[PDB]
Amino acid sequence: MARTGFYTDERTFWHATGMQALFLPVGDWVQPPNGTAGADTPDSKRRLLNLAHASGLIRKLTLPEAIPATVEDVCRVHPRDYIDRFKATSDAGGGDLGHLAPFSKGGYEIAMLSCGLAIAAVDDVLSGKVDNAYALCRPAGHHCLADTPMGFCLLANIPIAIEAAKARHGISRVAVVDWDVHHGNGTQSIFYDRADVLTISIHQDRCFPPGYSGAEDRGEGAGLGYNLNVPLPAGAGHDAYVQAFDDIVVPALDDFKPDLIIVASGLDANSVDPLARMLLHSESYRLLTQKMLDAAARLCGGKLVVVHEGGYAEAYVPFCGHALLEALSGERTAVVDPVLEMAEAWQPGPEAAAFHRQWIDRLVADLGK
Amino acid sequence: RTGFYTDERTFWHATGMQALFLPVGDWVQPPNGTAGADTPDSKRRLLNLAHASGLIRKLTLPEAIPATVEDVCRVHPRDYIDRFKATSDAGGGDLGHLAPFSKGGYEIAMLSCGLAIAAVDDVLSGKVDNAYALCRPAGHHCLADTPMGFCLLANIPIAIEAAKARHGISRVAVVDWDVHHGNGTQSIFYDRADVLTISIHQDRCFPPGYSGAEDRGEGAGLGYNLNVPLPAGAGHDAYVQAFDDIVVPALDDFKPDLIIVASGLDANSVDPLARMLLHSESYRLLTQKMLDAAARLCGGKLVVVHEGGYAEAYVPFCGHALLEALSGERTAVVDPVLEMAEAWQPGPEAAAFHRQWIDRLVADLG
Amino acid sequence: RTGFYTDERTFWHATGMQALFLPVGDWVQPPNGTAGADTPDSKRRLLNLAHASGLIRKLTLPEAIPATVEDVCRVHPRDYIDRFKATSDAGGGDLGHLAPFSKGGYEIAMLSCGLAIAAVDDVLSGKVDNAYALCRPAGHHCLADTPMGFCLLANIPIAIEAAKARHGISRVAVVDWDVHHGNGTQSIFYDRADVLTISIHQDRCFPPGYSGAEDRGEGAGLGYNLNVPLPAGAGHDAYVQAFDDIVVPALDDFKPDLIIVASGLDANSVDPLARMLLHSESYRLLTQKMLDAAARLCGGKLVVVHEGGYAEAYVPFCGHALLEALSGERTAVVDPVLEMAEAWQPGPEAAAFHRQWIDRLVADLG
Amino acid sequence: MARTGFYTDERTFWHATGMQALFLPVGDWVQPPNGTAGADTPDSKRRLLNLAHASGLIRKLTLPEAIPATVEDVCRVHPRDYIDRFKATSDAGGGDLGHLAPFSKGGYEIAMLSCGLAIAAVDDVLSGKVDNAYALCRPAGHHCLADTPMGFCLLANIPIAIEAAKARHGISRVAVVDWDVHHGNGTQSIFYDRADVLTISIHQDRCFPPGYSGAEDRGEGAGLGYNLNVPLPAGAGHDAYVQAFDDIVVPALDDFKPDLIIVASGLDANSVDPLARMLLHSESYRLLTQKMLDAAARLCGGKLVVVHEGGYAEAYVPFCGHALLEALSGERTAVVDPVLEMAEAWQPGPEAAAFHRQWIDRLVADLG
Ligand SMILES: CCCCCCCC(=O)O
Ligand SMILES: CCCCCCCC(=O)O
Ligand SMILES: CCCCCCCC(=O)O
Ligand SMILES: CCCCCCCC(=O)O
Ligand SMILES: [K+]
Ligand SMILES: [K+]
Ligand SMILES: [K+]
Ligand SMILES: [K+]
Ligand SMILES: [K+]
Ligand SMILES: [K+]
Ligand SMILES: [K+]
Ligand SMILES: [K+]
Ligand SMILES: [K+]
Ligand SMILES: [K+]
Ligand SMILES: [Zn+2]
Ligand SMILES: [Zn+2]
Ligand SMILES: [Zn+2]
Ligand SMILES: [Zn+2]
Repeated sequence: MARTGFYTDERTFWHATGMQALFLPVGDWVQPPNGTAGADTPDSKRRLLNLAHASGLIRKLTLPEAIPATVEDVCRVHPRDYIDRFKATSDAGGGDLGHLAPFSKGGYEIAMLSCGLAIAAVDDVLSGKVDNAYALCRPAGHHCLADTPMGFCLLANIPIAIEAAKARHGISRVAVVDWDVHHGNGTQSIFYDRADVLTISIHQDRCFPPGYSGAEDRGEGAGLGYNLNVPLPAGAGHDAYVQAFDDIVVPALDDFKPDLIIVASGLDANSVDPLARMLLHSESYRLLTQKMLDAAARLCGGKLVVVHEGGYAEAYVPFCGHALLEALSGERTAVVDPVLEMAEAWQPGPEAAAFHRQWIDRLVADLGK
Repeated sequence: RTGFYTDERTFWHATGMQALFLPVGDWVQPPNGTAGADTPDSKRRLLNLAHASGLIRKLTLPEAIPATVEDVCRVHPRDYIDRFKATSDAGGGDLGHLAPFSKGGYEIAMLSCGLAIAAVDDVLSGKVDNAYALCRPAGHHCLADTPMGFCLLANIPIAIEAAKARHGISRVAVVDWDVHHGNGTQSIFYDRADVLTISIHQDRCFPPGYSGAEDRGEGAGLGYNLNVPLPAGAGHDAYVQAFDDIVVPALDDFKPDLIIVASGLDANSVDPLARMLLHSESYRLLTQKMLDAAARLCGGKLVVVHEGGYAEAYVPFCGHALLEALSGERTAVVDPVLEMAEAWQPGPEAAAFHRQWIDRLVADLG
Repeated sequence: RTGFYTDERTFWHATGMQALFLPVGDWVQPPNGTAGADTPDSKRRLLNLAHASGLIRKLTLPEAIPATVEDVCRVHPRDYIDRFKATSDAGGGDLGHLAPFSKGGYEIAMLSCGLAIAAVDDVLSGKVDNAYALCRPAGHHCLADTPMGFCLLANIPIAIEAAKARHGISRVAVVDWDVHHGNGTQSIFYDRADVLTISIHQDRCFPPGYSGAEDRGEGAGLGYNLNVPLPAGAGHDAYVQAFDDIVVPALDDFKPDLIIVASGLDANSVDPLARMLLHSESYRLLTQKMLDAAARLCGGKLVVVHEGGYAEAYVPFCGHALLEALSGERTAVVDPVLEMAEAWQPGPEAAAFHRQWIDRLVADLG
Repeated sequence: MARTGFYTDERTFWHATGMQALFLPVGDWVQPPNGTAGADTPDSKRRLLNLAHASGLIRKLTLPEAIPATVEDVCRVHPRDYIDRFKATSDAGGGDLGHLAPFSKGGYEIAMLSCGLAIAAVDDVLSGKVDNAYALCRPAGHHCLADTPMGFCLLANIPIAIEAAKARHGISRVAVVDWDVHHGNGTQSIFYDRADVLTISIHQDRCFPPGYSGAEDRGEGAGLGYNLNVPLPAGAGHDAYVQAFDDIVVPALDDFKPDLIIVASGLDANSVDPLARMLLHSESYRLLTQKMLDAAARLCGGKLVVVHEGGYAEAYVPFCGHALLEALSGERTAVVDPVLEMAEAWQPGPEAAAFHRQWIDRLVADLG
């Protein structure tokens, strides 16, 4: 089988965004929460790992102990001035150096560690240590610009791991498939004029960054044709996503011939996420991972790396990620999703489904069909 | 004069140890934070903001008086009420489909129901011009013999049958803009022409898989039930068009003597239990559409009854703009989500699909 | 008539992301539940229980009047107040020792203080016979220029100084039965004989390591400060003897024109921030001692001001019985812990020890 | 000090007592909690393991996979009828079959799992796979009677582990030192007429079971002299516990000559626990662990097993248990207890200290 590496560190759950009601700073008209503070909560990620323990799936993976990102690693993407300001704010108690990117004292070390998980997953897959990998990163990365953190991302996890890999393995072509429900503006920005990294984002139309769709932003200069935005209307679900993957994502991968596929895996397109309006369920994520596994076996020797990003529904994220992990490792457990049959009843009916198919066919046509 | 019907103990109702709406055990790990989905704070926080803004001081807050056994038995069989009380006395349970409650939840449900009775009664007797009943537990999914979907008693139907007994009211219209289908209201009045039941809801959401546009009543009630399913991901302009093209015309045709809104706030843009895109100004505007209809059709007699709403951070701003509109007051509250939620709204291609969807609903109505 | 002074926004003060009182970072993992130790609910649940019992119906609730900067500057230097406001605008912080606050904590601290000002004002003016101010943030650890121990303004000192300016009251006694030493009150009036400051507190608890029996005032204030430290693990009978043999005799000798009690409820038997064994009826009986003293010494003028109290589940029953005595009102509330808390009380050998300890304090007072 | 087994399972953190405010059942006058429900909360135990991970301590220990207790196991202590009703209620959604022992659907499986942690820890120490062991038990066990669960204890973890050891190794003499702040009434009861298990309990006088002190309850029959209660007054702290251990607990162990020492380790005597009134701090638990390590080394070839019981301060329990684990494993980390200085300042002064010493002097005198 594909021995799957699972990259996690306890301290990633000790990152805390501060006293917010969901994503809202307390202060003014926003009453502080009486329960868990924040939206990126520790349990919105730890509960996935908890469920993988309870099912026994965790014992079927290998869990290496990753070293943190070094300053040299992260400075292949970020300017040292950002990194120095980040560390100094963190040493002094935390803050927010960007757009909705709050952190607490010592958040700098936890982000370097989070980043180390994605570096390690990429490094170990390229070295053959494992056949494929899942990095349970927290804080996430796919919104972080070179000099600006945003949307709960403090470092550019996947870009940093890619740049390390080019330095240590000389890898020529990398494709990033971002199915976190929000646009991967960070990844898009960092490689926008580069043709060696193909950046694909599937995301809810206009959600985050608010108002942005991006299907005509396809790259610049040498990177023209190497960025691919797939916005999908709010309220799209399982059949829409798999059509998008069959008709856009997978052919673009086939065209590009990567030497490595990386999934920026947010789980926030799930049917009860507060931070988006999509209708994916656990089996959606199993099937999308299988398409990525098949593509990687066909294109780059099974070299597939999944890097956790967003996902905010503490009760349902575990089941979506666990089905993903089952696919990735080719293992099956006794876990049954208690929401699955309701999520299937919830899916768009025939009138909405023809609209999603019309919407995706136009994206295809607009790309040169 | 706006009356505001609330009682501290509606916040003491507790659905038990669920992760969101998932009963714990087997593969569901217990929540480390607040248990459940219908949490006390997902309703209390609206009242807290009405206090913090000074709005609540411009409203009249009468003391709650629970529904009686006689009140609730106008709708429910005595056997259900009896099993409910006995299960509650022995520590709680669930007598339906996703309707859990704890010890003493029976009395809290009778108290919650009483808020709706009194809101309707006081408006009909002109003690106040309109009214808002902060019900918890909610009511619009509860069937005559079966509680459902966090609804233990049929709050609005009980209030209506009380109104018929106490005031002899002839025509009532219920407009249910909670994001789930008002199956409880629909069923209880399905064969009656004196109560027009309107439900605007996310297509196929709860009850799961139900759309319902063809279900327009039976017998004497044929033509007096009106389901308006909207697709997941619909937002402000879709709801406005549905009210302009379906809901408000249906009211003008029916000529009610009282309008009740079953007001869930769970169509809000960050709610976990639906996929819709309404924001606080949506609720302000739909409330003004009901105020206008009430002034036009029944001397301004409007009652708003709280049902769902599960985003504890954003529900308060939606319901507070509703309350401003209802009271005709205007506070300093600024919705910190409004700009982003407006940015989130469906773009042209999605907006065209919503408009085509609603146009077809209108057409199907003959 | 008992006036009850409270405002929704006092429950919006947040101390930030701490596990209990431990700032997050380094080896302290963020809490998954409610953050902090001075949590909103550790105070709001007292108000909730008084609504649920009907007791709140029997009291008068004046609208809150925030403290003015002129009020607070009768105790604090203006520079402190300006730095406090600027730090709160910039998003909060901590300007003292264990006194964190979030953005907007300045306004809420000013509100909280206005509750104690008003409660004292309305009793002196005869609008109510006695009063309870549900202050949050608390006040009695705050120094003139240094906030401490969750206390951002010196609520009771400010209230006293407003009272001297508006009414010219001559003699005020403050009885501090919060379980921590009232070091703020002690320091502010230490060289003054017009305010007698008494503090009963767990030996060495907060400020840590302080006992203080020999600290009796200075200059004209000599003999007008009275510390009563009590060993960890003392309970109902120990406190009763301390009040009978020390506190009440000191009130008799002093002849106050007003009694104010700084009532933290953190000496209760399950509080995390102290080791004492008081129960709900302990607070009812200690309030009756203060009521009888006030009746006998100053025409029944008694103000109770909320300080600390951190056991969310049990603080409501302690404060509710206090309010019952304060108002002379009966409810059906029953403390479901009382029998157990009575069984937990120190046995005979410990009780002889507590009696010997208190006898020594009596003797040392000369 | 040694190669230390650490016995934990993720599902022990999935046991939920239900919708209580602290230990008070919601309903009537008790308002539901908005934060974490209950007193025995998952995090009041998990946070110890989380810190042992974050410190790197976990990487120096051995973590065997969990082996649940079998029904045969638990029925060496409990009548099968109790176990079957427990199973039937757990399947039907949970309940409470005793006194303050509530549980949710599937709580039976998790109690069987938790018990297995103690069984395996004892087994592995006796068979020599590890020199000492820590069992992160949840639910706890030391209040559970043979037919009556109580005080958040659904199975008699430590008794069941001792009877398994007897059945599998023939062990003659076991001492249990219960320093959980509450009386170990379950262990006392099960072994009350037996001379082969010396049961020692140090606890807050009159705390739980409420009103109970127990110094004069020394066993019966063949068990006379083989149960030892050390009630301590509420408000006792570090120096009182030290004296109790030097003057009573360690002398008892030396007379009894155990072949195995089991510590029932609740951490609820820490200085901020809601469910007791004691003033222990992290270094108290380190030193008490050293005392038991030295007794195990002198009396039974270092065979020492520490079984988690109570502990309810989710912010401070981790530092107390982490210093415990440092002593058990003999591994140092960079963990610094942020509360320690203050808790030292909190400790009883000279007048209360003299009361605690004469109290303990009185207990020693009554022994004989
Ligand atoms: C403004 C709220 C939108 C979510 C921001 C973080 C998105 C992500 O998880 O990638
Ligand atoms: C999604 C499963 C539960 C839905 C309950 C709907 C209750 C409401 O109308 O607020
Ligand atoms: C860090 C020690 C906690 C004690 C501070 C609380 C003060 C009070 O409630 O009066
Ligand atoms: C009711 C207060 C005490 C609860 C009993 C649990 C004691 C323990 O942790 O052993
Ligand atoms: K690119
Ligand atoms: K994306
Ligand atoms: K209804
Ligand atoms: K509806
Ligand atoms: K009808
Ligand atoms: K003071
Ligand atoms: K005091
Ligand atoms: K003085
Ligand atoms: K004990
Ligand atoms: K024995
Ligand atoms: Zn996302
Ligand atoms: Zn709803
Ligand atoms: Zn205090
Ligand atoms: Zn205990």
